[PDB]
Amino acid sequence: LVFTQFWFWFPLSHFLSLAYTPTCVIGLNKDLKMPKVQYKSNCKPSTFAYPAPLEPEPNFQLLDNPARVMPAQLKVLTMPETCRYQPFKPLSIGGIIILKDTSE
Amino acid sequence: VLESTMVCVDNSEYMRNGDFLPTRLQAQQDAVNIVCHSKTRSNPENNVGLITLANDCEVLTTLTPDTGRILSKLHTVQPKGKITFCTGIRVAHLALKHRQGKNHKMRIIAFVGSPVEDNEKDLVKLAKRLKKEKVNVDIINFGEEEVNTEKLTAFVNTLNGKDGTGSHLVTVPPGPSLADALISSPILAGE
Amino acid sequence: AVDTAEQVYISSLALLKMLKHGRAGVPMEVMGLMLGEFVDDYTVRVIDVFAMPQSGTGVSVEAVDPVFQAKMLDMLKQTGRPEMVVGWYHSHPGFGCWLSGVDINTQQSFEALSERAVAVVVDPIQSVKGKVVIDAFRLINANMMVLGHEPRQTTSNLGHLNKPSIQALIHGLNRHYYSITINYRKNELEQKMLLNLHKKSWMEGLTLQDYSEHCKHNESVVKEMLELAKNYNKAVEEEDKMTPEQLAIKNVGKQDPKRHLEEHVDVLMTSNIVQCLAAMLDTVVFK
Repeated sequence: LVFTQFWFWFPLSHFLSLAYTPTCVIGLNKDLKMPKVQYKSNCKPSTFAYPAPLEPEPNFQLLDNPARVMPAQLKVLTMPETCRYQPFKPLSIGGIIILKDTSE
Repeated sequence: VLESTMVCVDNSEYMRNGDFLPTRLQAQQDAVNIVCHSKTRSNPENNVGLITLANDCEVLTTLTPDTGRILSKLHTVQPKGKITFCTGIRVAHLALKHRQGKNHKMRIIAFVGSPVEDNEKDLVKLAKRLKKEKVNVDIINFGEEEVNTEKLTAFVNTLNGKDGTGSHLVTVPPGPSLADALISSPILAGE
Repeated sequence: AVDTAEQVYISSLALLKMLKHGRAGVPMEVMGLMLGEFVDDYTVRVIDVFAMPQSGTGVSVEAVDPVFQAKMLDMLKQTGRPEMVVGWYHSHPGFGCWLSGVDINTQQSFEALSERAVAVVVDPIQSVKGKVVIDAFRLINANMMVLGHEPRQTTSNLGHLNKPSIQALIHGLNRHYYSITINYRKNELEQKMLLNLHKKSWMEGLTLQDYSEHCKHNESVVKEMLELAKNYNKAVEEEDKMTPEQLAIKNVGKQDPKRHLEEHVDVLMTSNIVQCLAAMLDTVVFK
């Protein structure tokens, strides 16, 4: 709202920093740190890749705990078959997930 | 000093009198002339205005530094009716209020030779109002040296409070024109 | 440095006086002064405008009585508006809202006196029974133009200014003088007053229109309706038939049946219905 209220004062347009919502999913462990584990999207890494800076195509993509996961490109996102860390919360939920860990 | 001076003048049927040579109305004319000349010799920007006190306490000239219009208008006057006072003083105070030059100190002078038919309590309350409104009054009485002199003394004492020297009384006994008293009067002696 | 969002709120009183003066002064480029105030760095409040007795020549005007103006100033300080000069205005009857050379010189003087003065222009010829052709102005510094500086920082979208007029551009807009945005603010009294201006009296509010005149009015309206019906029947007799689509509106440049029919039927609705209602209401309300 404040940003939209810039007609009358430009300096207000900075307020969109507030609305900036990190489009990320973080897998956090009990040690309160990133575990070096990867995520997988069962989808083409062509429909959800970064825009081009200014195998025909697979249906799989991989990522790390710091994971740019768009809304539509979140439901299909999944943890690989097996890992030390498993999603204590359904990954299709999104956001920050805690990871239950195996033996070690 | 920057002075805005309102002047009220009685014209009651008693001012048909002639105890003062040549006659009371002409004595008033002389008094207004001398006072106007004194004010002019004072700071020229000083402003003047005129009121006549009668059954309806009319107003002749609003504030102006001129004296020619003052005297000219005052000439075209005849004594009639009885002084209504009170209302005249209030009108004069409103006049002083609505003065263009606010810096000018606010001074009323009343030619009140007559018997005053006023309640002294309301006189005192009006004194309070005027002193709180910061206007200094000078009375010139002639004739009723006994009927109203005590009332005017009480009124002036009220205005003065303990230090309000700006208030002044000048009561003149029977005698010649009302010129020598005014010229050798404290109100103009201070000038 | 001045701002783009600078506004001039002109009192309704000021606008009315400006317009009346100019309309009186057509064609003379009549001139008047206004008292307002500089509330802040983004606003200028214009209170009142009073004219100038001068009546010069059919191409130019001139100040006559600086004594006149000084006395007006002192007295209005005494009573009226204790404001004090903020600009000046003059009509340009049928030119737009641009400043002539003499206009610009007068301004230059005004700014020299008070850097943030204002000029104002009105077109009583053009100001319509509706929107009103007016504008405000302030010069452009040649020093700034040569140094490459710019008139105003536009810290707003209030820089559209409603498409600066081509005529103003031609006459020098934005190259020596720049437009400013006018506005009208009312402290509710003049507002509801304005509302009152048009409002009419219950005298008429209940005064039923005479009825003989009304009967004759209906007679005439029904007659013209009959004739319009005749020509409408003729028009529909072909209408689309014989395909005037190519003819379109240009089938005839005169006497459309339908439009007249609907207009008069609507007006006679209004008349007859409201008069009958007033009759009912009076008959029953005065008992």
